[PDB]
Amino acid sequence: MNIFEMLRIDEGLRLKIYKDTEGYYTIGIGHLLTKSPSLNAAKSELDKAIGRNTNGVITKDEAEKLFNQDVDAAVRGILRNAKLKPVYDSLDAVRRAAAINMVFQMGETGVAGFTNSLRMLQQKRWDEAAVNLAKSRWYNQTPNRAKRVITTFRTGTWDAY
Ligand SMILES: CCB1C=CC=CN1
Ligand SMILES: [Cl-]
Ligand SMILES: [Cl-]
Repeated sequence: MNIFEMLRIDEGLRLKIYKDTEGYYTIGIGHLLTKSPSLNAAKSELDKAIGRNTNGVITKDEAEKLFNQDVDAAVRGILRNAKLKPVYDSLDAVRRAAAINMVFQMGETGVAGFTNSLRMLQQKRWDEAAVNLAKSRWYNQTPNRAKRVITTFRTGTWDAY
């Protein structure tokens, strides 16, 4: 298990445009296309992302290419964020994957707002952090996924996957 296999479990793989848990047009392994309600707008973002006229369908190779880019972008975003980077650097590699998972799902804006959880994580108060992380819209709207990510923060193991 690693961050790629973790997010592949949490996000699935779909090769046609679909709506994510929030109703937003998405493709591949959780590649958000747009928050616009226009499917045509989503298809335009897809063509721009892939570099060809797709009409809403991509290959698994293409999905994995966007996925690798999106994981990389999530990490690089964490490392540019003054709130997230010190907490991320304080973590072991397994909990680092949990941090990337949250940023992948929620965006660095939003995760940087988890101020009290971030402090508990930096302090390695794992059970306290896990309790605070669940007091969130994130947990309430995607509880099974949030429980897996939280268990990874709580234990530093891959037991939930
Ligand atoms: C709140 C989880 B987290 C997300 C990025 C960096 C550190 N921690
Ligand atoms: Cl791209
Ligand atoms: Cl869920």
